[PDB]
Amino acid sequence: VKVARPCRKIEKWTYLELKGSKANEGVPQAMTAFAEFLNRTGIPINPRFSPGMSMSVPGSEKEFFAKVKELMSSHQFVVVLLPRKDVAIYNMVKRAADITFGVHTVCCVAEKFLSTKGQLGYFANVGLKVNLKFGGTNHNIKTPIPLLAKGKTMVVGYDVTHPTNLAAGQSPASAPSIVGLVSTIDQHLGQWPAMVWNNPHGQESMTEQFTDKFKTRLELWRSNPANNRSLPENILIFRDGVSEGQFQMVIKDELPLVRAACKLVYPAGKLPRITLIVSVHYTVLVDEIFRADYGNKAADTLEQLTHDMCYLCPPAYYADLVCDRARIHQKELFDALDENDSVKTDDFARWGNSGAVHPNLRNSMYYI
Repeated sequence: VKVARPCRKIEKWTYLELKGSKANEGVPQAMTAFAEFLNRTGIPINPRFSPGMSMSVPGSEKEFFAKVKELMSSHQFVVVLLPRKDVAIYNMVKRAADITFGVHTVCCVAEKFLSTKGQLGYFANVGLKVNLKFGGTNHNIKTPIPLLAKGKTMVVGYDVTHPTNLAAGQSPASAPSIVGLVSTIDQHLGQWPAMVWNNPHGQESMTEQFTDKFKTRLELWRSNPANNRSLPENILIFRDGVSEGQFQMVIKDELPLVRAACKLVYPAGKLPRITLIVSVHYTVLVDEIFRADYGNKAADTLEQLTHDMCYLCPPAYYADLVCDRARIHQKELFDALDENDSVKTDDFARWGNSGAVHPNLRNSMYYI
């Protein structure tokens, strides 16, 4: 089963074998079969890999980085075989590849990759990921809701973490938080570029950054050849992570920042229609799109729309994945929170900068 839209050519790739208790055999043959399968599904990966590297996992993260630096810096892609399902090592590999060196990776447990029985299905899944990471689309929806069809609607999802420890009367709103955001860039809905960021003073920082951040999403959509310099006319927005209470906060302290970004980018009086929905069922907080166009059938048109979306819920799920990966990226912060439970706001900010995805991967689905 092929892919709807093939990713970019993958010319230079290799493998990194992290040794476990039992030694692996047949790895390069497996890498070859892997690449063959990807090609068969229409992913243009070079059948030929540059010779891979095998090593055991070093004691420190700096040693690891030092060992993988040249391999990771010189390839577009690395398939990493872990010796066992070990999230310390997974997390280290992702910090190395996503952050420090900036190269796409897939992490596969060696036993699963090398196991002949069931191998093709696993290769199918990894291949789906590879196709997305490199810009392609996997599935086509047979019947898109009129509203998505026209190619005039941008979909956005974000979630906000708040992983501080609140104590001693510390204000909740001022509490440090992390935002994860994804959005679509075309009518096809395959690609969902992400943004992450830190709010060291919470809502004060959200207020300072959100307008400009959303502004980048609008700019990303408009500069896509597919859309022909069109700003989306509609914007559907999913917010995760909020209790029924915080609904007011989202409406009052977040949605206006999006409105401001639109006011900054859009022709005067031509601002797009916006619908805000929160996931955590789904609850529509604001709708300018569905009632307008579909009257009584609005609700069902949106439930059909979000059903069409599940075809690949994605905006909210992807945003969560983005947050989780951010949590993996910012090791200094979480290590500190395991110990002291308290961290300086300046530490929050600079650890946000240090744990930012490498620019090589900036608009990519690295989190997938």
